[PDB]
Amino acid sequence: NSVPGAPNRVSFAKLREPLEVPGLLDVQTDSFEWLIGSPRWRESAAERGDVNPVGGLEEVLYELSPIEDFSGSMSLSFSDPRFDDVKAPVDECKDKDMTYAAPLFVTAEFINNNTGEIKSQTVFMGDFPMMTEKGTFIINGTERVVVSQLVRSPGVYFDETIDKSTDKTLHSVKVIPSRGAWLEFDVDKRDTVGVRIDRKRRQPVTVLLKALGWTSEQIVERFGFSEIMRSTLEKDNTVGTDEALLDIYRKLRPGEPPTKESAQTLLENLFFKEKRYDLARVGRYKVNKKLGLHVGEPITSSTLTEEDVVATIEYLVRLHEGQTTMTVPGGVEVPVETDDIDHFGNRRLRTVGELIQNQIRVGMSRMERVVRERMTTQDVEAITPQTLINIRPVVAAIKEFFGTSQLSQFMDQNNPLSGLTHKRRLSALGPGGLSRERAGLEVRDVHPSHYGRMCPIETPEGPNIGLIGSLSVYARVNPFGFIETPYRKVVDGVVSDEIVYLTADEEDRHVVAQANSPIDADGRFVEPRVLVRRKAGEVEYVPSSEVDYMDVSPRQMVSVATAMIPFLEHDDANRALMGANMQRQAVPLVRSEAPLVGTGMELRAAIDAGDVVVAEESGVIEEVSADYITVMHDNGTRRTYRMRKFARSNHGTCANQCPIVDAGDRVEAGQVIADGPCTDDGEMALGKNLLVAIMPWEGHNYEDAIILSNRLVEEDVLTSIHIEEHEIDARDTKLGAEEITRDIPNISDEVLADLDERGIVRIGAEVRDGDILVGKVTPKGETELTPEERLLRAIFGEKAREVRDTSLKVPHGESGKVIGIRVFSREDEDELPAGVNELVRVYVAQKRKISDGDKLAGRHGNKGVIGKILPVEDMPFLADGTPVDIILNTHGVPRRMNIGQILETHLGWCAHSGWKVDAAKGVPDWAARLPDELLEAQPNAIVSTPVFDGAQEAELQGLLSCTLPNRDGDVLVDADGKAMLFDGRSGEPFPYPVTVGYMYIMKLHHLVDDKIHARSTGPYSMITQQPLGGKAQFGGQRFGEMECWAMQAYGAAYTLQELLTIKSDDTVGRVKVYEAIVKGENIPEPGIPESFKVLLKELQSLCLNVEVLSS
Amino acid sequence: LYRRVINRNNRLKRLIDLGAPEIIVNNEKRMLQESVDALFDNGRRGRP
Amino acid sequence: EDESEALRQARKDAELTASADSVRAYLKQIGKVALLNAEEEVELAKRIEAGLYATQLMT
Repeated sequence: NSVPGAPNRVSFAKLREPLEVPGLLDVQTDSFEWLIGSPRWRESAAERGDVNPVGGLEEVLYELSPIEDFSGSMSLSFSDPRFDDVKAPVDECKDKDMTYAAPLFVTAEFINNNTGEIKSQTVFMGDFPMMTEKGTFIINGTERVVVSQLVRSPGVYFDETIDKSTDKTLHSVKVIPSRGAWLEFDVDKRDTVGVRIDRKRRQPVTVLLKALGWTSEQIVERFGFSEIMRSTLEKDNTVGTDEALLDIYRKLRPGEPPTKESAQTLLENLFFKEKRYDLARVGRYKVNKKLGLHVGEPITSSTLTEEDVVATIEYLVRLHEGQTTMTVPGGVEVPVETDDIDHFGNRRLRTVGELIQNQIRVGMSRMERVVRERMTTQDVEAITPQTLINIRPVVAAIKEFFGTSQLSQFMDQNNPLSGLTHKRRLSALGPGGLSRERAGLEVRDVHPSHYGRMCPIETPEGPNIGLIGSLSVYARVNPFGFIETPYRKVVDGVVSDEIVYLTADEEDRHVVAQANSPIDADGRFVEPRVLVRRKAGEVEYVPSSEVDYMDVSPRQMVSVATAMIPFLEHDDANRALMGANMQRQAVPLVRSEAPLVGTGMELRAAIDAGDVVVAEESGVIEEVSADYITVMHDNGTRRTYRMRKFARSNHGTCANQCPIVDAGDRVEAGQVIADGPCTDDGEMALGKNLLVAIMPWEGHNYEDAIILSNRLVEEDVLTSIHIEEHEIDARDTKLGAEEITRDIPNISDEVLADLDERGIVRIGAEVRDGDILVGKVTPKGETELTPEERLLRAIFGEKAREVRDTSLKVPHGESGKVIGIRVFSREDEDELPAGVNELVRVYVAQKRKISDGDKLAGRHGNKGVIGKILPVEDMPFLADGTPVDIILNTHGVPRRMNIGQILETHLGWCAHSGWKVDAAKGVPDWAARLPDELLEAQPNAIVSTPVFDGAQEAELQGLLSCTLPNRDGDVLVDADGKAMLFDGRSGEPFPYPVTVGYMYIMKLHHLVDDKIHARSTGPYSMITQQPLGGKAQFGGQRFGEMECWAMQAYGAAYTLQELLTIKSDDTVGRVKVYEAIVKGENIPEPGIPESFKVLLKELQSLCLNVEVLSS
Repeated sequence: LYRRVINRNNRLKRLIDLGAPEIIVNNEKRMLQESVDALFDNGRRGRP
Repeated sequence: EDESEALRQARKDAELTASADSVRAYLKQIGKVALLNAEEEVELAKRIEAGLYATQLMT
């Protein structure tokens, strides 16, 4: 419910849930709004921390201003960031290739100190890119999304190691800041606590304390129990604060003549002045929590401090001593224990707001540097802030972050699910994050702190396994960047309805219950012993009195894409991973009917994906058509919504938007008003419902091969629309100017039939591989011709035709109609790149059918290519003559541990046929816990089994028992769930029953037409003379080292010589072999490879005399 | 890399035939040496 | 302290260093001679003028 136009999808959920699914795009929207300073974020923060609501831009300007000279006789300040209206709408930007942006305005104030003068000016910072209603950015027309990054929060981190030789514990600590230097206080094999600073290991803690100013008496007083530190004091062999500072300087600063005043300020600059050592607000908060300095002080003064350093040293020494709790003098007591990097109490989430804020800061640093540089050179009293400020570094930093940065990813859109799951994506790799080569196996693990904060299932299965994750459905992001998780607090065994958000630290501190705990429908637990997660991730049985927290609802630990998988709890983990990752590659079909059996996370996922038009204000439908909807609001005003008819997605898929309301209907604000690419009646639909058999059929469905009925081809059950675009620019040249015209040199009038008068093809004119799309000619220049060419030209009377033909030809292996032509020009004043006079885009769309080799997959990761499409007649059919549509293999089910597909098949058959529980004498025992309005269902009714609380196996058996007949008196499916199929090829019935049902399968984006490739002779590389690679160019297959090894091991020589010499590199050999093949002569002997010649030249260029000798 | 080698060699020649102090001449010679080292193997010694 | 050869020994040890950074080595190289004053510049310029007159009269 809670959606006005929600289709009635009956649910199998046993227990109610108190908390609804939050806004799935909050992680992006709230972050960017906090960056901006929007009133929505401002009032939210006022509700939750009104102490200091500061936006990202405000924080940057406040920490920058004021800017002083060395003399400090004059200053400049920034204040009051304020945005302007967007320069162009979203659709116009996407069409004309602009960037969705808005101007930035600030109030710069220039202040003189000696004389006294204020200069307030309105300064235009730059065109700030903006985030749309769907949480995505538009850069140069295309849509981009910046993924949140998982980085370890700065602070203190203690660990212990074993030396494995003397077998004694060696503790350590890393005070890792942001924008600063490192420093570690380890414990050695001996008892000399080292103070390695900036990777310079020497100089025990006594010298550091003396440099800070601590005398030996103070050191002993503060650390009396420390036998290790008293020993270091005894063997300090260095006395005197100035002597310690001298040692500090000679150690950390080799090659510089030390002085008694440079050393006195070097430590302060390195660790106490915020200019060069500024651990962020998160770092300060983490340090304060770890040591317990200030419990109520508002956070500020982000630089380190001597009390923090001495607290860290004392923490290290007490941890080595083996204490359990610590009390800093003047601070609360805090437990002492090692810290884990993989714990989500330390891995903060740097979202889009913080990423863009960091780029803004690094740009404004350059701007302030330029301001300071020009601020002294230019004469005083003659400058204004407009002359002072340079905004080019800031805008350049923004642009160079948005483009060419692997955290600003090309927003893949194969379906609304793909878009939604590309948002809410947590990537651990990126600038400032760990790379794949340095990514050890330790980080690619599901730490027990991930429960409810990151999906343990959904993650890429390739080389990026474990480095990329997605947020959970109920997860929320802390302002610092930690990931919160809602919980219902239970008090003295009374499960309350108050929801409290906890992070990893709080969850570890407290004791959490289980989501499916058997409550007594009153607040109490029926059984005192309940399942519990402990601090270390331990799972135990605990009396109900000690439990103080409980999960909001089941399926909280799982992400959206994985929550869309029915019967998940019966699947394995690897196959659930595959299904979750392969649910996001489904292509949009032309009908997109809703799935029969699914979960409750389809309607919410579809309407929160932003690819479905939804009425913002209630009213009555006035006018409805295939292009627009006019909703007549309750009060006078009207509003028109423009559908997107056949718009090209970023990955070449259809993006149709069909209305689902009539001319007299009334719609309430929030109702789905128009379908999307992969939607049906508002909810989600990634595929179709197909009749399913589990028998192995004549070896065509062998080893994950799939057989399809021809009915899918005939009725276009699985038929996708793909739109490809072609771009050709008629640009200026040195020898003249290229023009787009019909007159193409050395061409016939046959290929020009489809071309209009201005050169481009007609709209709706079909095209074939090798046709002409745009006729462009380039000035060829003056070139000498062969005498045979001269003789032919003289014979035929044809002229020189001094321009060259370079026309936009549709590449190899494409067909389909032409939808629309968008042509730009310089004469009509369009924003074109310099040097380009004419640009034209041609959109070609094809209606690809289903065919052998295409990849099909269910929702449980049972993938497989289409082996053979049989005709309708020769497919197994039930007793009533209905033929099955798909034929899986039985051998692939058990060894992959994914009987979730079998359960889904059974439930789908039950839903399609319709059932009726016969409660003539009481409700049957198996259906005792079944909810109401589920004992009987109409044929082709939809059901909804949630993720971890769904239909039970006993309930499935009971439903299969009552399977009311189709049209006559006939129950085609027995109690076991099988059926009597007849062989449509031979005729005799199959000797044993075979499972049948309605599984939900999807057409993946791995089509054959995008994969098939061939090459005989194409373009060649530049430095080496080997052929190119990839389907984009012509390219040839790579004959790798392993293939060479196999070729050698086969006892084979001549094939290897052929593939390595006269097929790849022999420049004077390829032409000879082609000529010999054409003329029918023997293949000539090969020559030495041009690659080997290049290697010889390189060796000679490396001052290595290499000479090849005959004898 | 070849441009840097050629530029530093030419500048060393100009300094030598003009007549320059030993500090500048040695600095330019070290410049040429480091440039040749970078050309032959970048990042082998020092910052790449 | 400022005496007892400790500071002097540290200074000479730090001066007899590697400084593999070429730029830093050049900076430490230039940071040897002290700065001058206008009278010293005038005297030096007079010396160069005398030297050039001397060599041209040799020629």
